[PDB]
Amino acid sequence: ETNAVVITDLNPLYPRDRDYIYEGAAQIRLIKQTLQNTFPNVTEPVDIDSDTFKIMSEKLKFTG
Amino acid sequence: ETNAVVITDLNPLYPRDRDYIYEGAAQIRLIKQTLQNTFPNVTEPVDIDSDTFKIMSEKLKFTGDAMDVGGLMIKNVTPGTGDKDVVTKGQMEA
Amino acid sequence: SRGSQYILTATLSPANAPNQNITWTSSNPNIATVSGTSTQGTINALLAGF
Amino acid sequence: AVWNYEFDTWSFRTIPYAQCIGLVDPPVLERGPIWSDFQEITWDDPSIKEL
Repeated sequence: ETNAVVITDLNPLYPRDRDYIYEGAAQIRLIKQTLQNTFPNVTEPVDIDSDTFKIMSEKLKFTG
Repeated sequence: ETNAVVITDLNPLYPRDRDYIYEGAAQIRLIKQTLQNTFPNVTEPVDIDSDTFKIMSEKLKFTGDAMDVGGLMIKNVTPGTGDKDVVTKGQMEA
Repeated sequence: SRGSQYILTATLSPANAPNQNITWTSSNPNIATVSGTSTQGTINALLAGF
Repeated sequence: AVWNYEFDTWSFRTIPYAQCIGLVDPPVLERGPIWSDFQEITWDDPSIKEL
């Protein structure tokens, strides 16, 4: 039943709020570990410039 | 508590340090669903990129002209550009 | 607030009641819906409107 | 004066002026609480901090 084991992919409805309090700082540590593992190098990733992905949506089609 | 599902949607100070504690679960769930929907394709390894780690956070610009021309090597495979030797041989042969 | 759903309790006057059952009602259930027993679990949909 | 009957060692300590003593389950806030129970409690520690 212990649902505080997740890595690289989480579940919002697993906490099932009507549950004991051990769910908490445990989930916070899990979120922190996941964020650190996904990108353990972060200073200022501002490579968007006000949602440029919309007009620059050409990354998936490197032919044209 | 906000009713949004995306990033930059709720003031981190919205709890006020005075709101009731029963909202913590709804905040954690909101954060988790936001992290999931903002990167639904992250399933392969962490694949750290960090935007080149050095300078590309500001130099990577594309508004009216592209920059950072690629420094690829010769393309003997998948014949693309007109490599100098090939075109010279073709011209001298005719 | 938005999304938050607070649970309400209804303690009957007598300490016990046999064959008792509650069917919670609220005009225009499109705003929220509740049913079951003394435990309500009110759900909120909008950010305004009493 | 506390004595461990598993390793036969003596030790002492202090108690908060005990007229009696006993074992019992703790309050609901310490018997295992639930997120959807603090509907009236907030982060302003209303007389409860040692949680």
